[PDB]
Amino acid sequence: NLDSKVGGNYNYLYRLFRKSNLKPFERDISTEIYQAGSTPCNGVEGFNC
Amino acid sequence: NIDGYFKIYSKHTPINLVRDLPQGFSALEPLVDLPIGINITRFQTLL
Ligand SMILES: *[C@@H]1O[C@H](CO)[C@@H](O[C@@H]2O[C@H](CO)[C@@H](O)[C@H](O)[C@H]2NC(C)=O)[C@H](O)[C@H]1NC(C)=O
Repeated sequence: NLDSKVGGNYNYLYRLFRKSNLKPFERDISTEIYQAGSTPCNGVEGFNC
Repeated sequence: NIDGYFKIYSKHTPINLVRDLPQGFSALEPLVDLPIGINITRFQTLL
């Protein structure tokens, strides 16, 4: 009733990629681009970035 | 830094020496526990 919107509420986020699992009570707010492939991203989002 | 908690133990004592830390024994009681939850891999002093 509070967090949903007819057009879709996207204000809540979740981390989808990370090089390793979190240790207990760890907090990670980084926004570094994750390179899922062999091509360096250089801070540019895209395929495998 | 254990489970995101930063433990800082401290101790002080007067000394009279100018070469290195004097030989002796003392205990460092805990003074601060901080709920940072922050990754740590480096530090640097400031003087
Ligand atoms: C905290 O951050 C450090 C980065 O400084 C992480 O250590 C890195 O882990 C990756 C995993 O593949 C390695 O490739 C790097 O060489 C590591 N760097 C160093 C300096 O160790 C560490 O895993 C992070 N830990 C937490 C709990 O977030």
